Amino acid sequence: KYNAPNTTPSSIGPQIRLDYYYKKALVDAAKEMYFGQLAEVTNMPKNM
Amino acid sequence: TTPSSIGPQIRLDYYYKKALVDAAKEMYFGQLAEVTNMPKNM
Repeated sequence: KYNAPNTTPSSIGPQIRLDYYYKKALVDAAKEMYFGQLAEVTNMPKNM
Repeated sequence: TTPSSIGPQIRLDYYYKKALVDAAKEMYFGQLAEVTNMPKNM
């Protein structure tokens, strides 16, 4: 019997791998940018 | 402006060359005028 391993041990013995690691992870999408692309740059030089 | 380690700093600002200028007010009454010519010597 399989039972509930590591809490109620299986009949044969301990099983190493128990939880399936699904590789593809979940990442939150980047928030849309609105104010950034509304102006230009003036490029203050060095020294000053 | 606050005393730097080396000493006083002469330049503290960058003088941007381009200058802001207001656009001319859009003239409206000028274009509805019919023109008659004063012929001079007159």
